[PDB]
Amino acid sequence: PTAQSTPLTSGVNSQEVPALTAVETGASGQAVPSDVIETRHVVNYKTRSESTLESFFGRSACVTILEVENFNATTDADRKKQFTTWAITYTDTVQLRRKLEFFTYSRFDLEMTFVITERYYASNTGHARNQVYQLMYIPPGAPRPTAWDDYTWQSSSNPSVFYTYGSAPPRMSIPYVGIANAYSHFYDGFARVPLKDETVDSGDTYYGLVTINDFGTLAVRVVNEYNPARITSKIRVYMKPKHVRCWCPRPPRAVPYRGEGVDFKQDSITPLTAVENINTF
Amino acid sequence: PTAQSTPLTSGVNSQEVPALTAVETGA
Amino acid sequence: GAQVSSQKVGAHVNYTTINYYKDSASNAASKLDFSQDPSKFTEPVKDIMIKTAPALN
Amino acid sequence: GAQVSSQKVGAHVNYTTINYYKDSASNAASKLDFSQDPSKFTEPVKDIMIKTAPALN
Amino acid sequence: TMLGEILNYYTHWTGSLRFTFLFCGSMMATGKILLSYSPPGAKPPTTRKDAMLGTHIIWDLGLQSSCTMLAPWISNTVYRRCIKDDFTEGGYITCFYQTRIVVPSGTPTSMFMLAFVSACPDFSVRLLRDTNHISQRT
Amino acid sequence: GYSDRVRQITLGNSTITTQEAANAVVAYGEWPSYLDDKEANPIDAPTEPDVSSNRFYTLDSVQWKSTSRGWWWKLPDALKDMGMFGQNMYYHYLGRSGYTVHVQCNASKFHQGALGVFAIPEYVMACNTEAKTSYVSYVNANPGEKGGVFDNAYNPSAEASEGRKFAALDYLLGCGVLAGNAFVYPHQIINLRTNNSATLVLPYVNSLAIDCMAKHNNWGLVILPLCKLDYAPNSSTEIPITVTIAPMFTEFNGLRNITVPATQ
Amino acid sequence: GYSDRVRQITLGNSTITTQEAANAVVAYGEWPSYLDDKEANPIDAPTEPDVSSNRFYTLDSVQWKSTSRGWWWKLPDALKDMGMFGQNMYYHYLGRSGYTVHVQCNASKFHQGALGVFAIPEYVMACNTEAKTSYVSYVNANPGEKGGVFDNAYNPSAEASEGRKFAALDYLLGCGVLAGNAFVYPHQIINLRTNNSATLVLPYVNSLAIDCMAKHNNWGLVILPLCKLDYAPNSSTEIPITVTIAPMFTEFNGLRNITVPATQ
Ligand SMILES: CC(=O)N[C@H]1[C@H]([C@H](O)[C@H](O)CO)O[C@@](O)(C(=O)O)C[C@@H]1O
Ligand SMILES: [Ca+2]
Ligand SMILES: [Ca+2]
Ligand SMILES: [Ca+2]
Ligand SMILES: [Ca+2]
Ligand SMILES: [Ca+2]
Ligand SMILES: [Cl-]
Ligand SMILES: [Cl-]
Ligand SMILES: [Cl-]
Ligand SMILES: [Cl-]
Ligand SMILES: [Cl-]
Ligand SMILES: [Cl-]
Ligand SMILES: [Cl-]
Ligand SMILES: [Mg+2]
Ligand SMILES: [Mg+2]
Repeated sequence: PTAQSTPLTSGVNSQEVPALTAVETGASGQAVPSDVIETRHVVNYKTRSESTLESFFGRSACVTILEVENFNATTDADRKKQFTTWAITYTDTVQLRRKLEFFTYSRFDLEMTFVITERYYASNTGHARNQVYQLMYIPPGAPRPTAWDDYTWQSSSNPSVFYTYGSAPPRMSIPYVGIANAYSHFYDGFARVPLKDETVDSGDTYYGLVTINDFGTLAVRVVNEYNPARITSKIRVYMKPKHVRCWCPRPPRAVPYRGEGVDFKQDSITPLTAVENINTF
Repeated sequence: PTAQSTPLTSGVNSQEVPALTAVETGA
Repeated sequence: GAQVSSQKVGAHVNYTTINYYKDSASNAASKLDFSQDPSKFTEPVKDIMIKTAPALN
Repeated sequence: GAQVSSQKVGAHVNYTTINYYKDSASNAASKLDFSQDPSKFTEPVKDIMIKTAPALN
Repeated sequence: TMLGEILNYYTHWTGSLRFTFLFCGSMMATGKILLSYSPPGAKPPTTRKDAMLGTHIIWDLGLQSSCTMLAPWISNTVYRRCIKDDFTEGGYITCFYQTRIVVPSGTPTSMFMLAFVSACPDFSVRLLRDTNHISQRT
Repeated sequence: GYSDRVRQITLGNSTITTQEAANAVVAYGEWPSYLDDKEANPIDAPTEPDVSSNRFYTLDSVQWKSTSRGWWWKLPDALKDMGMFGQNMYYHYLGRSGYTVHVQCNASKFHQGALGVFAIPEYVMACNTEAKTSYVSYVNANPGEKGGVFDNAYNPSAEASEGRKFAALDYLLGCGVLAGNAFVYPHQIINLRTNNSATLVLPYVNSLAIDCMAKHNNWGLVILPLCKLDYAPNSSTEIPITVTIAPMFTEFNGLRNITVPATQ
Repeated sequence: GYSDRVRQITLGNSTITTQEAANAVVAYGEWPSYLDDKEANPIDAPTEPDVSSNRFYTLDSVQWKSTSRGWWWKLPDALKDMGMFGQNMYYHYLGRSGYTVHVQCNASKFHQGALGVFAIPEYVMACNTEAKTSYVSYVNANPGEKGGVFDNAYNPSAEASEGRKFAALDYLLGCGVLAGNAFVYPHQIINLRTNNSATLVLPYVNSLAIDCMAKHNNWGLVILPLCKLDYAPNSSTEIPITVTIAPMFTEFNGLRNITVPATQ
């Protein structure tokens, strides 16, 4: 299937007036060039292949950067650097988010890919053996780790991936896991109805998708015990929606995001650069 | 094979009493 | 000796398996078995109980 | 269970796919779907509008 | 409960829940008891006149010892989450005397019933996960 | 005889006429309908109140002036205290509904101005404090039939507790997108020289078959002056805009005691 | 297995069980039904609320003691504030309904007593002043779910303004006929040695197809102790009587704003 070819047409002198319409109806303009000019025949062999939803979304996009370290931790703060937990979301970054938010609802499977990098913290503390990483998906309700070597990492039921530094970026597919019939990118509502004269707090409650979304937690550790040399690591998380369907198009985000909601920032709500004059080519 | 679908039913006024049982039976 | 079977459906349909090893213990997971008979645990009674009837008559 | 399909043409014609996994979520990208119906957004009107006719009569 | 323990290996659940009650007073004790399930979003019922506006059954105590109340699957989402969660809250189960328990003389005036829970055949679970009910020191 | 400008709509005991319409929109080309067995979710026999609730309810009118920046409502919120629809909504945990939205604004052949009338699924709006995100009170999100107004200035609150309302900034559609692109949503325009009404028929839209009406608004209704009202003999003149909405194919599940939401 | 003593009744989201019934009465041998086109009167499409309203509502319980003279309720009055039934009743000028009435009273094999349970069409009762006739206030005639009680004495008021209530004299059935003849009305008896419940299914009964529910009660429900409650270990013991009633085949016409009756 191709885009529209142009038919051979000449001129008209007619009570048929395709150049006029009334957009009050809610219909967009419909006229094409053959309606308002003399056209030659042009066969159009070009296709809209690269603007299908699958093509538009068919990329692994970075959605967050996590940090973990491996060293002999002697304080509570340093013990917490030996592993990390991250609430799974696409709102830490802006690029994939904005593309998804052309739509109100979506349904897709996910390809997740990870890029893991290290550096030496210092050079006077010897070296470090090659590190193995554990990335554990903790669905809502499953126990979250409080230390890098607690019982949760045995991961009898949670899916974990063990990645060996220097090997190919690890990768797995996730099905469409939504508890509704599609994912909602926007939710105009609340998680509960506050009722007349109840004592529950109404002053610090939130609004929208953040009150109802929960895709679980990614927990990451280095499996190795500490070397004399402290190693610091970054884990970049990539998402590619595949087998995609979307519904109910929206205007795209026009101004910077300032969090997980639709809120905007007072110093950043002037996207247009003014033109010198209405007659500026 | 799927989990059980729910049939269209209305009300009853009947000597059939599926709401009562006796779990002493081990059922 | 390729086996072609239905995949578990995703967001939006067959797959192929060949066994490479001479021991069945080497094989991947058993195919989905939807068998069940809850009544051996939920109703292991000698005499049939009709729901709509009295349990004790 | 090999699927043979047309490739997207290049500068100057088929390819083969076998699914290796039991979950469809594991599959590669959906095949090109050229479906479209712009009129549900560009012309969602109750009464048909013929271009050559007046929009309001 | 057995159902609860199984659910804590999963993230999502759907379907109807069956609550079966066994009266364990004397044979000479009579009574009528209201058992109610109120889907969420309104004032939790603390009186019989609110409870009886929801899904309910009036249980007459007698030769058939047990009564089953259903919490039919009534949910916005197709699955609920196996955690405490406002969005997938399930509602309220309550119980009131419909009349009262009556006994003759020479009979205990206080007694008990046992409540059981089980899943119906429309019930299923998804998304395997580790439970929070077992752990060990490291 | 028949004309794109002249229409009658009857639902229940209520009828609307217009003699200066401009066709009618059926959002996404889909008429509302009841929920099919093959897409159903809650299993209790639903209440389908039909004519008691599926009828035109007329909201309080608002005044269009040369300085107006626009108006918004949410649905089913705007109808929550409307006759038997409101009662059915609040007695049940779950509800779904389509709508016929009829926006009314007449003037004269000497007035000018144009209103964009948009039906927006999941019309999530920005909050009015930069100390928090997604920080809007239930009461401010759900004003009912009075709806709210847009502004052409954004002045977020000094303290978080004072900014728990929408920052309904007109040119960003109250949600960080440019208003000129709102036409991707089902819409009509009331351009005073052409027409005096807009009609939009809306199916139920959600990622679920049925949902909690008291928690969740499925549609926003936005009326924005695209071209300001002007009238040469009196530039400070006001003309009413009246919004009349009928629920359609309403269906409710999970009956219990009545929901009474917080009011402060 | 099946027994005249064991019954289940399900209407809407509500179910009743009894294990000591005595059959069930269908008043005048006729099950309730919707209004046929060939017998219809108001022409507007009716509201038929079905499961929202056609379900068991349990009234406040009353206490049977050795000194009780009896209880009365009127219908649809007793259900006027019951969930969606009450809302549908008051939002419409016209309504019709049948009922399942389930009266509940258990005791023990050592208690004795018998209650007559009667469903009386057009249960008109005497007033309590001899300065006037037919002189009863709306408020006293329509007590709602609390109903009223009978007395074994008649003491009409000194002044007409003080006697605007029913003279519910037990042995005259509150209306100048002998109570022993109340059995010509659809009835059951709860005789404690035999049964613990009465079930009566009532069709709509009136000289019209449909009528104003807020003006007119179609049925009276009377519970009279025919043989007094007695219990040897404690003659002052009390046992509850609980009344649970489901509207059936409800149909309403003439929708408008809600009726709010006077309360004093
Ligand atoms: C992260 C970072 O900046 N690390 C730097 C360290 C640390 O600052 C100190 O060793 C800590 O005591 O210092 C170096 O001179 C080193 O050890 O070779 C360079 C190295 O890049
Ligand atoms: Ca031409
Ligand atoms: Ca072409
Ligand atoms: Ca049984
Ligand atoms: Ca035209
Ligand atoms: Ca109906
Ligand atoms: Cl481990
Ligand atoms: Cl190690
Ligand atoms: Cl310029
Ligand atoms: Cl309101
Ligand atoms: Cl409040
Ligand atoms: Cl009352
Ligand atoms: Cl009054
Ligand atoms: Mg109002
Ligand atoms: Mg009451």
